[PDB]
Amino acid sequence: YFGGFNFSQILPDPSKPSKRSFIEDLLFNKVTLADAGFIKQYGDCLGDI
Amino acid sequence: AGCLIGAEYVNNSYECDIPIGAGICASYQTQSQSIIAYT
Ligand SMILES: *[C@@H]1O[C@H](CO)[C@@H](O)[C@H](O)[C@H]1NC(C)=O
Repeated sequence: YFGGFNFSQILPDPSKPSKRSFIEDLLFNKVTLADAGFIKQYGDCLGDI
Repeated sequence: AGCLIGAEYVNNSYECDIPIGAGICASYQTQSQSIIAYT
């Protein structure tokens, strides 16, 4: 209770493992990524599928 | 970021000294002296 101001949407939600709010999840889902090699992906292209 | 050969993982947390990768740093600490890695 912050004087009637509802901050429950920009504040983090601890149900999900990544401690991100509702609006931050919308921002991360809206901006797609190129899926670069910051995570290792040599073993994905070792198998020819 | 890869794998680290020559350093040991500690379950601690410090304002880190040498950056490595995704949230992992390294430092030359006494806990005999060695290279340790941490978050
Ligand atoms: C704040 O807003 C959310 C959704 O907009 C709502 O579920 C929640 O009940 C609101 N908080 C209060 C105290 O009414």
